[PDB]
Amino acid sequence: SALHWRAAGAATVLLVIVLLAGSYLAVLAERGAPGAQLITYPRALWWACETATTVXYGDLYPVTLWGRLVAVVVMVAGITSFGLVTAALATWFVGREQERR
Amino acid sequence: SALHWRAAGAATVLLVIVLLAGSYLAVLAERGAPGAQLITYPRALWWACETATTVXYGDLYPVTLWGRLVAVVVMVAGITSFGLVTAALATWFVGREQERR
Amino acid sequence: SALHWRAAGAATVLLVIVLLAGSYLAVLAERGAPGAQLITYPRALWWACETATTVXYGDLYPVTLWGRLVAVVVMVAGITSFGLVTAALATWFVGREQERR
Amino acid sequence: SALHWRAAGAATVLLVIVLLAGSYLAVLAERGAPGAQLITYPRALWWACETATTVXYGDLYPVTLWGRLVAVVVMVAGITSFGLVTAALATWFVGREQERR
Amino acid sequence: DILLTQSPAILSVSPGERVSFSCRASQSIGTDIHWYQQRTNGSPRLLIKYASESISGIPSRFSGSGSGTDFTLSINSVESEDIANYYCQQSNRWPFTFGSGTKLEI
Amino acid sequence: DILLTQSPAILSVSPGERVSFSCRASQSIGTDIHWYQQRTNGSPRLLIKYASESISGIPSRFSGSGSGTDFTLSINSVESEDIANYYCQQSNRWPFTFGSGTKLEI
Ligand SMILES: CCCCCCCCCCCCCC(=O)O[C@@H](CO)COC(=O)CCCCCCCC
Ligand SMILES: CCCCCCCCCCCCCC(=O)O[C@@H](CO)COC(=O)CCCCCCCC
Ligand SMILES: CCCCCCCCCCCCCC(=O)O[C@@H](CO)COC(=O)CCCCCCCC
Ligand SMILES: CCCCCCCCCCCCCC(=O)O[C@@H](CO)COC(=O)CCCCCCCC
Ligand SMILES: [K+]
Ligand SMILES: [K+]
Ligand SMILES: [K+]
Ligand SMILES: [K+]
Ligand SMILES: [K+]
Repeated sequence: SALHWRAAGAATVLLVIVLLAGSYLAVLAERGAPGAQLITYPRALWWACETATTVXYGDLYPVTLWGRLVAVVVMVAGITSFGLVTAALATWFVGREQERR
Repeated sequence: SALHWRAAGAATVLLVIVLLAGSYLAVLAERGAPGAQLITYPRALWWACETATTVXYGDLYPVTLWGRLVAVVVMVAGITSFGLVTAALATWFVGREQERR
Repeated sequence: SALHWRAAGAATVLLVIVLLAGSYLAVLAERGAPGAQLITYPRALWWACETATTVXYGDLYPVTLWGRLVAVVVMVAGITSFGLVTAALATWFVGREQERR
Repeated sequence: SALHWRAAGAATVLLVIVLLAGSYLAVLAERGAPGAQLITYPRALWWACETATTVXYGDLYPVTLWGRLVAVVVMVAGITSFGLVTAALATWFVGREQERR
Repeated sequence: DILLTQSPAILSVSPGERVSFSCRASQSIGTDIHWYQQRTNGSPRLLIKYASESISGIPSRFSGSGSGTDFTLSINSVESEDIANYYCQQSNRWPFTFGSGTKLEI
Repeated sequence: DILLTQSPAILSVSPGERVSFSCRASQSIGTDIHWYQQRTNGSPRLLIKYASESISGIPSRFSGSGSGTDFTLSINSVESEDIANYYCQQSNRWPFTFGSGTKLEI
């Protein structure tokens, strides 16, 4: 279909991948750092979900260099994909209004 | 009226529904989990409001699997609706500028 | 000038007003509630700023019904204004590209 | 290339600058305030990154007047740049759809 | 690192009575506590996970409760086969750590 | 301001034995603790940073552990050159502060 939809869908699929990879990689980077809490996979997936959406409750977060980098990748992927859905909707609404007018 | 406005309005009404349902369902999922704080309806409605807007102070959050899922639904509904209002405004501004030009 | 710019500017000015009013009103609503921390004006202005931007560190937040309502007004005003600037930029970029093409 | 891309790219480069400057300036403003935690550069860079994205975990935040101001500058720069990328994408998608139609 | 305190070190109960083992953490760890049973010359065996979740194959007699810093492992009506050492283990923060242990004596 | 307590003030170990210095913070400071060695008439020397990170040029014998409020500096098999005063220092919150010190005696 139209490019924007292809870009929006693609940057959902990619986001889901980043959530799983970002969840597996955060546990890998954080174990070994005394005091770290992002160390088991289930809560790490929850952590990534609340990071990508930018809600960030503060119940869990990375304390190591690599865990933080992973965090930045998760943030950008989520923000980027949401900005791509908004842009795709605007295109659909704009192109659609050109008709109603 | 124009599609975008119909979509923006609709994804306000839907959001208000998710806030109430998301508030009732979080209490249902969280009671029974030792240590949980999202267990009375008034503060749960406040919790959902700060989740949907993505502010997330960290004063309240789900610790169970289902409460978290509900949380993800509340997040997407809020983010989605805000992205639909921004897209509707852009359409109104764009279509409106085509005139001024 | 063009509508969108008039709407973007207007929903900056309005935001600054909400930040000051939202800061004065939160102190009014929160004093009297045992345990409340949003009770002096300087930090309350900082609180509103981090709420409107949706960053929400969790260092300060309302615990009363009215303080929370004020919080919701501050959130919507900030999110709304940012969505109006993004929409205004898209209109300027779109209308501007129609030329380059 | 097209204006929007020039504006999006520019408000990436500028953001990276604000992240480094905002990180150096927060340490400068916060040292001297008893209780402050935003006092070493590495974690301050992490702090700025989570502020600009609006995730705000609450693990670190400014307690002084100037550190907070810096925080507001970091917030606006991040939010502004993300709103400029979304607007640039919409322009690319919109202009691109005019073709497919 | 989180210190898990198990006291008393030895517990004596009459056959059929209800016994309770205590585990205290040096800081709040939610419900991230797990219990193991180790009989003489045997390897540890998972009894209860996440403070109160049951494992399959484990007698219904065993139960756990608590959250935060205080945790309890309970046995409704103890019997001879329950004679062993009991250990708690937390997974809230790295590194995982074990309590010192409580011996069940009948 | 964070108070760093170093106790005991003096430690006596036999040559080659394993010794451990303790540092307790008045509040949680993650792993933002650093250790220094100061010999008689000498200036302080960085031994371990961030609770457990090694510095180049420092004997492998030296190691550190801990997080939160409790920290330990360990020396596997002490020798004569280790006779000195030992100080911890935190950088979690302003202002930086030093523990009172422990003297190593053989
Ligand atoms: C190696 C790749 C790892 C990728 C991440 C996989 C994580 C594990 C699966 C998730 C949950 C398993 C449940 C469990 O056994 O834990 C529950 C025990 O009470 C509590 O769950 C939790 O409290 C975590 C909730 C996470 C919710 C995430 C919602 C995302 C939309
Ligand atoms: C079964 C469906 C449940 C749906 C949710 C219903 C929640 C209950 C109604 C809300 C408040 C009642 C007040 C009360 O008795 O509590 C106050 C006691 O001091 C404090 O209020 C609170 O501190 C909570 C504030 C919540 C503010 C939400 C703002 C949303 C725009
Ligand atoms: C009645 C209407 C009230 C409206 C709000 C007015 C608030 C008071 C003025 C603000 C600061 C005064 C400084 C002071 O005496 O406090 C400082 C003492 O160390 C610390 O400041 C603080 O730590 C608060 C910082 C707030 C930063 C806000 C940045 C907004 C862009
Ligand atoms: C004067 C200008 C200052 C500008 C900021 C510079 C900050 C210092 C460089 C950053 C890290 C050095 C590592 C180190 O020695 O610290 C590590 C010790 O374990 C832990 O790192 C940390 O835990 C901080 C992680 C920060 C991640 C930021 C990710 C941004 C995409
Ligand atoms: K946010
Ligand atoms: K946030
Ligand atoms: K937050
Ligand atoms: K918090
Ligand atoms: K928070």
